[PDB]
Amino acid sequence: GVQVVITDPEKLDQIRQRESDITKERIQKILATGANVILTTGGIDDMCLKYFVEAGAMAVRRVLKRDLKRIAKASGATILSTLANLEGEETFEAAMLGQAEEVVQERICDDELILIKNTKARTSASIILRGANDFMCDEMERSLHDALCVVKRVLESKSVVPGGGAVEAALSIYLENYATSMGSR
Amino acid sequence: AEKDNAEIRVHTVEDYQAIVDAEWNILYDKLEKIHHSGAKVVLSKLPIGD
Amino acid sequence: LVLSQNTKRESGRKVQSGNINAAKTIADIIRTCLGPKSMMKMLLDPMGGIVMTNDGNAILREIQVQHPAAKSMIEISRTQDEEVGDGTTSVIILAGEMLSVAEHFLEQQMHPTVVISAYRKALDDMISTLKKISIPVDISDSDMMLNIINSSITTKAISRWSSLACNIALDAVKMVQFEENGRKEIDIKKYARVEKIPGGIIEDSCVLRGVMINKDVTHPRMRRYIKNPRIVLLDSSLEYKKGESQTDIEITREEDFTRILQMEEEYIQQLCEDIIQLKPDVVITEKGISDLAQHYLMRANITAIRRVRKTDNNRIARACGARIVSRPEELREDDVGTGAGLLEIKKIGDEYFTFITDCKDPKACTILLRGASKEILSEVERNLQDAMQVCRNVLLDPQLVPGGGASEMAVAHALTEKSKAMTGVEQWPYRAVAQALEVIPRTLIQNCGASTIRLLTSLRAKHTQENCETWGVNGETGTLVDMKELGIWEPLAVKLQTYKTAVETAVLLLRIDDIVSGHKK
Amino acid sequence: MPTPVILLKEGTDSSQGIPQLVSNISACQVIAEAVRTTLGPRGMDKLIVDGRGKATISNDGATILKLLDVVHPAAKTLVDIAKSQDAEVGDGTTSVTL
Amino acid sequence: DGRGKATISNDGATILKLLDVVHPAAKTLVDIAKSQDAEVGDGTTSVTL
Amino acid sequence: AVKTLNPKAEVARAQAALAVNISAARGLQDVLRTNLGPKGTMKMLVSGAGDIKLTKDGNVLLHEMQIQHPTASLIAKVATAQDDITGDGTTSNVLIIGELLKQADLYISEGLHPRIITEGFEAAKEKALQFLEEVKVSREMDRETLIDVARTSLRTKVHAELADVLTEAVVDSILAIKKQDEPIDLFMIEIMEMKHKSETDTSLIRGLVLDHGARHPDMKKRVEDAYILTCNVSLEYEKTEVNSGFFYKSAEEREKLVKAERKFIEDRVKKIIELKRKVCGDSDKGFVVINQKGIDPFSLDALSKEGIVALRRAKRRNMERLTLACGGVALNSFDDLSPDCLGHAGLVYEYTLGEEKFTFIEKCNNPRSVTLLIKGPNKHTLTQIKDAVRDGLRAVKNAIDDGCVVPGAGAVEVAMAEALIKHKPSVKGRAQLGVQAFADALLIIPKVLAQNSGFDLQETLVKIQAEHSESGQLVGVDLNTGEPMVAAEVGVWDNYCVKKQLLHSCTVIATNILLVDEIMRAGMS
Amino acid sequence: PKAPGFAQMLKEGAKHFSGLEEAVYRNIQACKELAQTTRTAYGPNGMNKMVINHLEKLFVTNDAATILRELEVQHPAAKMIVMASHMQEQEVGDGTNFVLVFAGALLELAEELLRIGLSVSEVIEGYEIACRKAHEILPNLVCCSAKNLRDIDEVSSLLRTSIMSKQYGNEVFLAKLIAQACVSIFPDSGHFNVDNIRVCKILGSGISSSSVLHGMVFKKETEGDVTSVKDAKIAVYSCPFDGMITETKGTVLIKTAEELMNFSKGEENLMDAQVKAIADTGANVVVTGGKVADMALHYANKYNIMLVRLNSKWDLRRLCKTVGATALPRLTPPVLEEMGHCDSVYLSEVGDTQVVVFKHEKEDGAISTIVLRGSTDNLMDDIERAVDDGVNTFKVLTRDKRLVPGGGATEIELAKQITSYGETCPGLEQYAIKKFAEAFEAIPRALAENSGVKANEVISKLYAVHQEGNKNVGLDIEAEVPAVKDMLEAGILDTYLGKYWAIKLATNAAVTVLRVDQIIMAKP
Amino acid sequence: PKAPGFAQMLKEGAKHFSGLEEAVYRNIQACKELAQTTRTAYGPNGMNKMVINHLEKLFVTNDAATILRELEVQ
Repeated sequence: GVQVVITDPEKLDQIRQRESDITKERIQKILATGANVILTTGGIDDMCLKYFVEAGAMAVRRVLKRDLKRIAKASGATILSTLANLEGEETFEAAMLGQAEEVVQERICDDELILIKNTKARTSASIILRGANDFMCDEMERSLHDALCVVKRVLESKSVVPGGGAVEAALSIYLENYATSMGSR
Repeated sequence: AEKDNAEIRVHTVEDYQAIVDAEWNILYDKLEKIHHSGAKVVLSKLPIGD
Repeated sequence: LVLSQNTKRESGRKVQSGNINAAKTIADIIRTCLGPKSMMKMLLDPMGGIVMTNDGNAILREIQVQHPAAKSMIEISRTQDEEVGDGTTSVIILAGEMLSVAEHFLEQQMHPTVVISAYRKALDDMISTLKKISIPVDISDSDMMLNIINSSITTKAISRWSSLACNIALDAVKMVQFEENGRKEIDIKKYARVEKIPGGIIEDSCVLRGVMINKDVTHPRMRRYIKNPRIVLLDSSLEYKKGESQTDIEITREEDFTRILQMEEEYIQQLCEDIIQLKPDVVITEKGISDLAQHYLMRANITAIRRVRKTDNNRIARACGARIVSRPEELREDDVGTGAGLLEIKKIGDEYFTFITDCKDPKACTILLRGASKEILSEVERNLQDAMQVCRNVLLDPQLVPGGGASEMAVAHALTEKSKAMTGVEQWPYRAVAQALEVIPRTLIQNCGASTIRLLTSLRAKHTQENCETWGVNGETGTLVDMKELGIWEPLAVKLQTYKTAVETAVLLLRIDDIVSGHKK
Repeated sequence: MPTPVILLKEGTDSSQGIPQLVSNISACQVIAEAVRTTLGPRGMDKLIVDGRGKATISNDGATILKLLDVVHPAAKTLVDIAKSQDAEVGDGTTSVTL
Repeated sequence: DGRGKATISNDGATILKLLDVVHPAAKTLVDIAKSQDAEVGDGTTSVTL
Repeated sequence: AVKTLNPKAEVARAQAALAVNISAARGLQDVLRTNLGPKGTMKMLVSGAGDIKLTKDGNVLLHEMQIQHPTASLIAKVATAQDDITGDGTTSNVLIIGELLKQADLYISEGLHPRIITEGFEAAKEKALQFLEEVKVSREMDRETLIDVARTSLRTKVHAELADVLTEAVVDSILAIKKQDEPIDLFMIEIMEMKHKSETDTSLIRGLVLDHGARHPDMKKRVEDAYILTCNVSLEYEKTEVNSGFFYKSAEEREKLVKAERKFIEDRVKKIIELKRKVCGDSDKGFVVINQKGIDPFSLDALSKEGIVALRRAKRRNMERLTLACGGVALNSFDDLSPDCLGHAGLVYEYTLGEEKFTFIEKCNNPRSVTLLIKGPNKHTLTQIKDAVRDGLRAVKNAIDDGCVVPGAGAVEVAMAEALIKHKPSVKGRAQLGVQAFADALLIIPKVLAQNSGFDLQETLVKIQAEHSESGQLVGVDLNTGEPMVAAEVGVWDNYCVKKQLLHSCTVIATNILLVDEIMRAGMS
Repeated sequence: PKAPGFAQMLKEGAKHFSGLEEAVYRNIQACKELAQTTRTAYGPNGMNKMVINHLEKLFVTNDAATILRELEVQHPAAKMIVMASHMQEQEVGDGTNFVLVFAGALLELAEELLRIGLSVSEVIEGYEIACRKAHEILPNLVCCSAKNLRDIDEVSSLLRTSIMSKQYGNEVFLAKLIAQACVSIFPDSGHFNVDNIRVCKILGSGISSSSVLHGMVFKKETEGDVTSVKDAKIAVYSCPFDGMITETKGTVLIKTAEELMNFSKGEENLMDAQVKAIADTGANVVVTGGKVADMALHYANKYNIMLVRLNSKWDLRRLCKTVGATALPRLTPPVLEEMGHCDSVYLSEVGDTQVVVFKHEKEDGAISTIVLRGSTDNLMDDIERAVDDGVNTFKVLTRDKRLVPGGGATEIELAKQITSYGETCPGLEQYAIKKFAEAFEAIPRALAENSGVKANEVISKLYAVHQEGNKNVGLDIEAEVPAVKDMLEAGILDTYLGKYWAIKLATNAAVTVLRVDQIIMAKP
Repeated sequence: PKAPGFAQMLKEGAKHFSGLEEAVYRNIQACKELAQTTRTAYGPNGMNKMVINHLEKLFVTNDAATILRELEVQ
């Protein structure tokens, strides 16, 4: 709610000055670490963009939270909701950084998507689909999601069942025989 | 009631007391002027304080 | 009531036949549009304008449908166009005829899935065969590139302007290569802006080694002509701005009001001398410009242009090599607009324009299209889009294929041999695909207007001869012509994506067997 | 403005195959349930009133089916069997339908 | 009036004011009624007659 | 066919939609053909709003007569482009299109596939363009030449007398415009109209006219010798962009803050006053101020007390025009102000008409910007004569731009006819048919001229179709006797740019239109 | 049946007109409709008219321009001639009547030639040449070049023509009052501006009692007393008469107790000081259009100051001109030099209407006002319209000079001269010029029809007596003698400029309307 | 928009078919419709059929002629 009230006009200019210099120094603290790639679900302003260009780093905005969490898990970077420390001063540490061999935006279907290859901390896997229409592509991604589900089940439970309906093939007769045991209705 | 519209700022509580006292002193001053005038009948276009 | 209350359903062979009918109709409404002999199609848009173009993609994009599979085909066409530019002159036709022969095996009670597997094998063999019958070609050699472009465009209205079109496309594409990827630089087709200005003639249109800005000088004094300008890109507004943090002021002494009024003036000045410290010549911004800053820049003899679209800003920056800047105090001489061979502001007639030409090594460029009227110009620019797209595809792959249906016939007899060596139930679908391929040259023939049956037979019989695979169909003569001397060549990736999407269309449609309406969500 | 030419009349209903057949079976079962209770030494009779308001009770199933004016085609065959057995041998028309 | 408020009058000008005249020529007469009412008084009646 | 895809959609087919297009073009050309030719009859249009036009320039008709046939809208767009380039021949363009398509139908109806006639048109356009280039008459910027060109353009639009009056004005303007390399037709050409006293009395004014007047009584109406101050910075009050509502405690401080608030504008006006008094120490000279923004009433009082004329809120090109008129230095910051930045006029006064007010700037030493003050008895006639003025201006601009000029009255067209018909089937043969048709269609201009002028078409065309001898001249059609005429001698011309542009545009339009087969309509509900 | 063909579907529903059929018949018919509409209009024997607008407001009228303004018309060339006459009125005054009659006659006679097959363009040529010849011959008809600047008698006699034209009953009174108005106004802001005269409407006390004041008037209340001083000192203030409120949101603030007392007291004291300073310069009367503070008027009453209220910008401008004192946006400086000076100012009652009067005597020149008295406000509208038309007439007179003999006599001479030039024309246009000359008989014709005497032999006798050069003799107004009258002695004159301009505008309207052949009309 | 042209208004509301499009597609499609209609008809393994007329009368049938008689075709 912090209203800014002026009784000495001599300072409005400096006020406005730091209103951006705060972000400027935050950015400079980030970059002095030597980080060349930054991601942010939150907004990214042109002020930061031009600074990054002058630094030549990598910047991405409005990324979904799950994706960046996966990024941290893969590259070994640390999700950072803000800059802070056990002491009040806002600092940033290279130890927070994650790694991956090469990061490229590439044009697939005249739309540029961003790739991250071979994070050293933890190997990650992503799959790109190519197809004719959006209908076939999203139905096949549903299919692939089912694929990953069943393979996960297989790995989690080291146990398999013969497919093609052998299940009830056996079950019908086995239960048929077991039925007479009960003797009831 | 409908005189000039003004915000007021007062640090000392005693000054806030003085402020309310001074408002009522405004009205009392007006009334004293009226009485010491020596008249007994007063008419007003505008509303009269109780 | 059980299911959904006013949701229809339909099942089985009826559904399959209906989808096949829809696909066949979709193909049919375009079968006339292909070939150098092609027709010219024009559209009535919903909201008043007129659109005329041969390019199938736009034709279909201006179609709404009710049957779903038609919509699927529409999307397929738009995808192929996006990826490759043309071939959509043929892709949907091929898909439709593919399906039409495909249905003939449905009443064979042949279940779809096995036919699908046959199609997949067919695609594999077709890809292999086409790769076997490619020709690698140099990319630097200009006139072969021009020949390729002429080949890929001599189907639409720009044919008679082939020389200009090919020179335009070659110039534009060649000079767009962001070498910052090491030896893996990528060209992009969103910096190759296209500007449609009426009047003049096609012959007047030319490649401008720079950018076009549909704006004007803000004040009379700035010179409209400069040899070696220096350019500064101000992304930020150049004027006094809202204190973003809902600031307020409570003045008490008289001088204070006039003083704060002077303060914004002073801030404007500060920005001004910060700019002029770099000895620029040109000021560009996407935002507004204060007339007071305009005054100061005028006093410095500096040209200023205001409120230009962000993409236009990016293109200008790529033109004069400078980089955009949002902080005047942080301006660097590294972003000085060096590399502008000439700054000028002409009159096209009732409108000023901005010319920035003769860059040292311009990487961005916009094409100046000057023709008869906006709709013909739009047709021209669509054709240019297709041409420059296939040119970039070549610069990604130096492999070429003989078109004119020749490759199609090669694939045809190749699959025929594979089939007669490939006994089984799937054999019939395989050769069915082979025969379905034959219709591209067929359509060429009808659009020419010659004896389709005898010509096609002569073609196929000719192409049983192993010694020649370059025999194709001339557009105008309607006679068998070996493609080499005729020279109608196409990039390999084009025809690759063509068949590839085609068989994808086939599988996607053939798996469909039922319809459900009214989701209401 | 041409239009596609239809095959049969507008609204000509058609339904082919296994769904059609199973629908017919279900309809026959529905007809059965209208008569299922009827036969038996402890069996049953129904009351059906026409649109004219004249009441009519019956235990013989064939009479009931005559009163239940069936619209669905397949069940008309069953009701016709009811008439046949009624003209031939008598009760068990109920049983015939079951 | 249409609002239900009664109004009796003997001065003719008041009455003519109440009788909202639509016909044009008579509007002149009613205006004369206003004129005489503002000028000299009764006989506005007589004026109209 | 697409009906199965979509029921509510609509299509034609090849023969059908081709007939649709040719019929629509033929109807459009029938509507328009009454216009071209000085003997032509201009048209009055009435908008649904009750407004009124009385034009002849076809572009107005097409843009303002609402039509639904698609090709009609297409042709309207191409004509609009044409008008944005040159000004007349829009009529000629649409007539060419319609009649060329007519001949095209005559031939295709004989079973000729259109593409053949397309190619014939291409070759014919090439040869015609070559001939047009070689035939253009290179003429210098003689005043009488421009006069004749303007008269030829103008007599298309108005009274002969009105065009005669206006021609001198337009040519004097254009002569007084050029900086020998580049006219721009915008700044130096001020087009204003006053509902006043005549249509004839419209005349060039050597200076600039402004569309507003003084806002105070003490404002002097007339100024003998004027010094001009061109500016746009506000002399009205304004409050800073940042919220600055302030407080005070004594009622005297209320007045003090009022004075302070005014003080900044007080400084602004005082700088101007001091400049005046420094420069206009003499009594006679007059000081006038033009502001693109407003002027405060208190500022009005201040300037009046010094007897200074000031005007507020002029259109943003007016300062350009003042710069090119009185050479004043358009400035913003009054802080950096000098006598050298002033502008000088020989005379400035105010003219009051109706309720509006007007301002005159007079007797610039070397004016480079002027005003075609349009006097009009009637509002519609103002618009009509204004369109005529713009037509003439653009025509003269093309004339000066291209060092050549084409003889008028369609002599170019009979020349194209005789040249094109003088092409043996050096073409591939079947294209000779299309070439024949194109040459035939070219002859429309003389045809419509004669028809509008009443003479019998065929016999006049045959008569003029007499290239005389080795000196087979470019022969125009007389517009009052229907007899062969040497256009160059009688001085009836037109811009090469016009003919070249119309030929190219019509060729492209026609070759595109003849290549459509069906006109479909499938859009969202 | 039921299905003819269209070869052009270009229109989405609209009117296409073509084939000269509209020019030959329909457009001409519309013009004749207007001609019949206001044929009764012009004439001393012309009788008045009333019309109600689309918003049901009465308009008693004799002027043609006003009545045309109240008929919302749709045929286009009807609008052509309408707005032509409208601008003519904007230029000269009366003549709207004249020009519409001219247009009707010229159109009607032109269509006859068009029917007899004359070329439309040739009709144009003939009409133009005839109009130009008439312009050439007109100055040769001027008589009685009345030159007296500021006499009352000459100008009264002159303005009698227009007043008599648009009001036949009350020539003497209106003549004398408007003449008093004209002489009272000198060249002060430049050559007797029409705007320098103001008109007020006050019902009751019939027309004969209407009067003129050498000052200017207000129908507004008063706030203090009602006094006049033979040396009345007037102060003018565009700013509202109150303490100058900052435009910025200025909220007065306090910090300690005594601020309230001192702030209210100081407000009182400084309003008192301001108004006192105003009184110190002796100004006894103050005017403003802005809001009046109650404190201010209270102090004014204490100091015996007069107040005037709610004036609009134009009103205070008028008052500024009347007293010649400059309005002051700053409330403070009642400067001596720019301070008011009036003979007398007071409040009076007329027609149960509070009236503020600035009764004046000004040698240097003042913008006076006329007071209109009588019963019917509609008659006020008519009579004030006529008076303003007369004022315009006097202004045009002052523009240059040269009264011309009215009563049609001038126009009969025009007809004779134009015809005579006609037989020396020869060429197919001879019929055009002859018909144009014939057209001028419309005016005397109209005077006859509104006079109700047999027009034809009146015109014949007029011709005959005009065969002897009696250019001053014209149509009488008398049933006993439906023959003739000599205009010059009767003083029935009118202005050169008015006739010249009416003729030229009528010519322009005609040449425009005849010219267009086919019409296009989008749906309204 | 909303207004293409007709070069022939000869019809008061009717269907004009032309261009071989009907012969190539629509007529053939109708014939195939009939073919599918009674493809199941013939055959010892052909199974019977029922149809109700426009007047709601049952017709169990295997014969093709009878069933065609009961479909009122256009």
